[PDB]
Amino acid sequence: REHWATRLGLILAMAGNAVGLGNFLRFPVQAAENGGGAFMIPYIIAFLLVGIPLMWIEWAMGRYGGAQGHGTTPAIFYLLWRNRFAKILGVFGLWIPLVVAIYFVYIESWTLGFAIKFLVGLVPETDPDSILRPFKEFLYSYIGVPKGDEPILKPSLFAYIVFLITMFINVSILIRGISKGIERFAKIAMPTLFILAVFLVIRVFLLETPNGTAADGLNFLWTPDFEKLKDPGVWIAAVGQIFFTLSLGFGAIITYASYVRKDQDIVLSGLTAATLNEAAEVILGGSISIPAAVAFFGVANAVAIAKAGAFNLGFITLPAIFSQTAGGTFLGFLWFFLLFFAGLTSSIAIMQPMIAFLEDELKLSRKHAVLWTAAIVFFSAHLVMFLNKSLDEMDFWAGTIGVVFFGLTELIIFFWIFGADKAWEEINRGGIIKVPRIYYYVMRYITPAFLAVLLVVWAREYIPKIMEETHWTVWITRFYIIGLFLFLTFLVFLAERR
Amino acid sequence: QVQLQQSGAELARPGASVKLSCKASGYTFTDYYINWMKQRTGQGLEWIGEIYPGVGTTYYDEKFKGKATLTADKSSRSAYMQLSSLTSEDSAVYFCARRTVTMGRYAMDYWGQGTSVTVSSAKTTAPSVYPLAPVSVTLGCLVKGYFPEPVTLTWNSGSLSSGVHTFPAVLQSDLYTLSSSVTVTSSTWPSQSITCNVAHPASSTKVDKKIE
Amino acid sequence: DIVLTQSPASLAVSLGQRATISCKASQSVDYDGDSYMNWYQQKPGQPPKLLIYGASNLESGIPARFSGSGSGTDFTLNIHPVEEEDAATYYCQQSNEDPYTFGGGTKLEIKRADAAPTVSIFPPSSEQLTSGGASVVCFLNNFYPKDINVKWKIDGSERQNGVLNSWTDQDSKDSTYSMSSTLTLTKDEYERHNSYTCEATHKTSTSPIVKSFNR
Ligand SMILES: CCCCCCCCS[C@@H]1O[C@H](CO)[C@@H](O)[C@H](O)[C@H]1O
Ligand code: NA
Ligand code: NA
Repeated sequence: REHWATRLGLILAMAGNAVGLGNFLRFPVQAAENGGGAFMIPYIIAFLLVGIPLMWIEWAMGRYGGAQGHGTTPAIFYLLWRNRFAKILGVFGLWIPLVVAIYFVYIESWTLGFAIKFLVGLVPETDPDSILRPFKEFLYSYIGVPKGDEPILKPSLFAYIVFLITMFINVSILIRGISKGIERFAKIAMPTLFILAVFLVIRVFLLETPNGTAADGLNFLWTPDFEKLKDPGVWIAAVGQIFFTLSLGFGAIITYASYVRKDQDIVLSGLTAATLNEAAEVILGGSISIPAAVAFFGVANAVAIAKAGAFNLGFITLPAIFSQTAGGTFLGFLWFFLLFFAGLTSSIAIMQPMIAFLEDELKLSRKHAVLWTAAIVFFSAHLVMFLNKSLDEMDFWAGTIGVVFFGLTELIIFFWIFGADKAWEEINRGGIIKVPRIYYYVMRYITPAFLAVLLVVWAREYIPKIMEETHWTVWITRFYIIGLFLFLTFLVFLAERR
Repeated sequence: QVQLQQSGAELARPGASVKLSCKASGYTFTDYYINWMKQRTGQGLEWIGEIYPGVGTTYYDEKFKGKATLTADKSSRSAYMQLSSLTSEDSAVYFCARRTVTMGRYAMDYWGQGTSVTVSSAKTTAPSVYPLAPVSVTLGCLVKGYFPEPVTLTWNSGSLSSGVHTFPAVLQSDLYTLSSSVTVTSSTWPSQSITCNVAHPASSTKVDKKIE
Repeated sequence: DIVLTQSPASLAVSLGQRATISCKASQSVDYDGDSYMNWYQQKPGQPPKLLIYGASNLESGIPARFSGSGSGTDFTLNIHPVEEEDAATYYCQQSNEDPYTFGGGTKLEIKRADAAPTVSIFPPSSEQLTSGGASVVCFLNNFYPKDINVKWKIDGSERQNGVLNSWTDQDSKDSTYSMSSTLTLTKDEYERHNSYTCEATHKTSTSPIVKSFNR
C-alpha cells in the first residue's frame, strides 16, 4: 500500500482538497451577506468548535484504517464498530464523494473552457446590462441553459469536448498513484494556485473608477455591523461555510489520511493544511471578487452583487468587469485558470475514495480502479449535462445534507462507539504537537451538538421545499443516485464475500 | 527513571500456556508502544510484535501471531504477552521494550531485563553444592544436579567479586551443572574465610565454606 | 520483510584501532529525509543497548567513539577508538515498515596480548564422594586467544566419556577467556584408578600445560 512520500506533499495535497472555488466565490458572498466583518466572530468560533476538531478526527480515522489496509469508510466504520449496520452507514463515505464528483468535474471543466476562451481572445466584447449581457449569453450558450420550456440542457460541442479533456487530466494524475501522481501534482498546483491568487489580489487592488475603488470593497467586507450576530441565521451560515470550506464529511480526507504512515504526525500537519485553506479564503479569496465588483458598481449595490449569487459573481460579473479594464482579457484568463486549479486539486481528492475502495476491497489494480471510476463518473455526468436542475439535486442531497449527516455520523462512531479515550489517544499519537486538552470535551460534546443543530435547522428549512416545490424531473436524478447507493452497497457486499 | 520490569524464570510443560508481564514506569505509558523480542541462546533477535496501550491496537509478525498474544492494562502501566501451545522451540529469552513514537526516530530506547522461558517435561530438582579446595591460590565451587535455571552463585555474600569466574550452566540429562572459580592471594587463604553462596529459586539455597 | 545483512559476522580489533560493521538492507529504509536504521549493543547476559538512531544520531549517554552513517540500503557502524568494554555483539535494526527486523549481529572481539591458561585441578569433594558420585573439576582461567582444547587422561589413557565444558564470553575488563571442564564418574569407578590428569593445549606453548593429583 502506497504512502505519501513527504510531509510537505501530504499537507499540500490535503490543503489542495480544502482550497476550492468556495474560497473565492462562496466566502465573499457569505461574509458580505452575514455581517461583513462581524461575520468573522461566528466564523472563527465555528472554525474552532467544529472545523478543526472534525478535521483531526477524519485525519485520525483515515490513518487508523490505513494501518490495516483500508482507506474507505465502509471498512473503517466496521473497524471502529463491529456491526453490520456500520458497513452500510459507511457506504455514504463512497456515495457522497462519488455523486459529488459526477457534477463537480463538469463544473470544473467550465473554468477550463472559459480559460481556453479568454486565452484565445474569443471572449465577448454604457449601462450595467449591455456589459453583462454579452457574458450571460456566452455562459448560457456554453453550458446550454434552456431558452425553452423543456427541461433539457444543450451544452455546446466545445463544452462537451472540454469535459472529456478535463476528465482526461484528472485520470492522468490519479492513474500515477498517490506520491507520483496526486502528491507530485499538489507540489506544483498549490504554489501555482497561490501565485495566481496573490497576483490577482494585487492587480485588483489597483482598480479605481469614479464609482468606487477596490479599497472600498475591502473596507466593506471587513467593516463589522455587529448587529447580525443577534440573528441566529448568521451562526448557522458561519458553521455551514466552515464545514464546506474544509471539505468535511466527503470521506475524501479519510481516504487521503489512509496513506499516512501509522504513527506519522497528523495534528500539526492537519492544522497546517487547514491554515493554508483559511489564508486562501479570508485573505486571498476575500480580496478579489467583492473588491473588484465594488470597484466598478460602487459601494452602492454591494449587497446586490453578493445577493446576486456566488455563481453569477464568478462566471458573469467579474469576466465582464475584466473585459472593461486594460488587458482584462489576460486578467480574466488568470481568474479562470485559478478556479480550474482550485477545482482540479479537489476533484482528484473526491474521486480517490472510489478508487481506494476498488483497490483495497475488490483488489483491482490502480489502472483498473482509476479507469473504472473514470467510466462511472464520465457516464453518470451525462445526467447532469443534459438534465436541468439535476446538478442542483445532487449538490443538495450529497453535497449539502449528506456531508453534514455523515460528518456527525463519523464523529459519533469514532468518539462514542469506538471510545472517547481510545479515539483521543489515536488522534494525538505521533503528533509533533499535542491537541489542546480542552478539545477532548469539545469533540465529545460540543462539536456533535453543533452538527446536530445544523442538520435539524437545514432539514426543517429545506427538505419540505425540495420535496414539494421542485419540478417532476427531479425524480430522474433521485432515482439514479439512489441506484448508485444501491450499487455501492452491492460492491461492499461482494467485498465482504471475497 | 524510565524502567521496564518483567516477570522471570518461567517454566512450563509442552502444550501449556505462559504469560509474561512488563511493568513500566517513569514515563507516560500511553504515548509509546511496547514491543516484544525473542532471543534463543546463542542466536539473534526476533521481532514478535507490538502494542499501543493508549488505544489497544496490536501488531504481530506473521510468524508469531497465534503463538503470541499481546495485551496491556493502561491503568497499571503494564503490558503482557501470552505464549500458547508451548514447544521446545519456544524455550528462549523474551525482551519487552519501549519503542519511541517521535519522528524520525522509531526505536527501542529502553528494554526490560528479559524473561527466560523454559519448555521441558523435566521435574524441579534442588542443587547439590560441593566445595572445591586445592590439591595466588584458586578455589572453586561446583553446583550439580538442579533444574531448572537459574541459580545465584555469589561468593562472600556479594563482597569478593574480583577474580571470580562464574561459568554458564550446562544441561545434561534434564539436570543442570554449574561451576565457579575464585582466585585470591595465597596469603588470604586459608588465612581468611571464603564461603560459597548458591541460591535456587525453584527449591532452596545453600551456603558452604571452603575449608582445608 | 526487509532483511538486514551485517558484515562481518565476527571481527577482531586492537585497543587503539577502528571497528567497522556494515548493514545492507534488502530495500530502502529512508522516508521523507530520515533514515530509519538503528544500532544496538548487547553484552552477554543483558538486553540490547541503543547506540545509534536515525542512522547517524548518537543516543544520549553513548560515548562519541560510536558514530553512525549511511542511507538508503547501506549503513556502517563505527567504533573508534575501540576499548576493552566494547566487547559485545552489535545489531542493526530497521523501523521503516512492519515487521521490524534485525541483522545477524556482529561479535566484536578485543585483541590483546597472548596469555596462557592458569590451569587448576580439583579432586572430588568429600561431600560428593559420600553422595555416591565423584567428579573432577579443571579450571582454565584468563587466556587468549580464545581457541583452546582439553584432554582428560586417566592412568595415561584418554577419557572423553562424561566430560562437561563451559566457556565465558570475553571479559569486559581484561579481554581474556575462561573455561571449566568437569569429568564426572561414579564413586567406586573413581576409587578404582591411580591418578587423574587434565591437559590443556593452547597457542602459548607447544607442550600442553599439565595439572594432576594422585588421590
Ligand atoms: C454515452 C456516450 C455518449 C456520447 C455523446 C452523448 C450525447 C450528447 S453529444 C452532442 O453533440 C452535440 C452536436 O454536435 C452537442 O450537444 C454537442 O456537439 C454534443 O453534446
Ligand atoms: Na475551502
Ligand atoms: Na482545490
